[PDB]
Amino acid sequence: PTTIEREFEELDTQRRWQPLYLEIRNESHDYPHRVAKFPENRNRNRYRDVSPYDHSRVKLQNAENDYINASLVDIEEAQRSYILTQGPLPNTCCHFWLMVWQQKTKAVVMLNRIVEKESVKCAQYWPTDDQEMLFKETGFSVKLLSEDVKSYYTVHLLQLENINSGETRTISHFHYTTWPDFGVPESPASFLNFLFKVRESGSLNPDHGPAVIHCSAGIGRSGTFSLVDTCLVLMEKGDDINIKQVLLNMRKYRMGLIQTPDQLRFSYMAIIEGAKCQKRWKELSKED
Ligand SMILES: O=C(O)COc1c(C(=O)O)sc(-c2cccc(NC3CCN(S(=O)(=O)Cc4ccccc4)CC3)c2)c1Br
Repeated sequence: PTTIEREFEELDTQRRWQPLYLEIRNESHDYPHRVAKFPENRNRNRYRDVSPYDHSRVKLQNAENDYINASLVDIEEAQRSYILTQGPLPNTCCHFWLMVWQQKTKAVVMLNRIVEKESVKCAQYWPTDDQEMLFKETGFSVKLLSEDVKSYYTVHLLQLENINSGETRTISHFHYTTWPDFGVPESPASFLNFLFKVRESGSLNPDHGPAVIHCSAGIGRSGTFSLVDTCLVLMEKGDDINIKQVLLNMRKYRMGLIQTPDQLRFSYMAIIEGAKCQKRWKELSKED
């Protein structure tokens, strides 16, 4: 048994999952988020209590208002960087794609549905048919090139076009459609099969900008996705990681990563199961 599997069992048999989560909540460093609280930025925030820190927020270069609810999560020991953002609002979809272009982002990971429990969690920021989606405020257009519908997720091939310079770029849109809000995936196998499909696409490689991970608020399910992938990269280096400390370090870049104790427990399960690294996952996932 590994040092992660022994801690997992002790946390399970002793029922210490919620106190561990409360420890992470209390040990979380608070940082200034003044730009997010400006009066001009009220219509750019989906939730009042979810704001990006000033020191790590992503800036929209050369725009009149450079604010977007997006945080750059840097893990130097892992050579990995993610942009965790909220589900775009109808008026910030143009800022979302300007950010994707400026940061040279290759992949967009979506872990939420457009509609969840009688509420819209994210605007339809990519086209569903062959019609062009225009974003004139930032001068961008998005076309749906191809889509691959699996059982519990869909991969869209999107063409992001700079309508001013004519330059186009292909974007891989991974849409996890069966991850409930404030909940966990069906199994560690279905999540790891999705995470490794993102890895196998080369869109997390250093030849690209940071991938954009987003759900509804960009801290709950997005934090669970980011913590597992970061830990799986750190353990490949040969480090005996402390999952609690890796999460608290990530929480210095964006507040409230991982929202429920069950999401934290699932992170331990996915890290333990993913540590053994796959074809088994694809079959257990039942994506076909
Ligand atoms: O993806 C999911 O699973 C769920 O996604 C979701 C939502 C959805 O999908 O509908 S809503 C939502 C939400 C909206 C407002 C406030 C809070 N909760 C607050 C609680 C307090 N925290 S915090 O980070 O603990 C505040 C803090 C900052 C720094 C230091 C200490 C505390 C912010 C979020 C959560 C989250 Br999350």
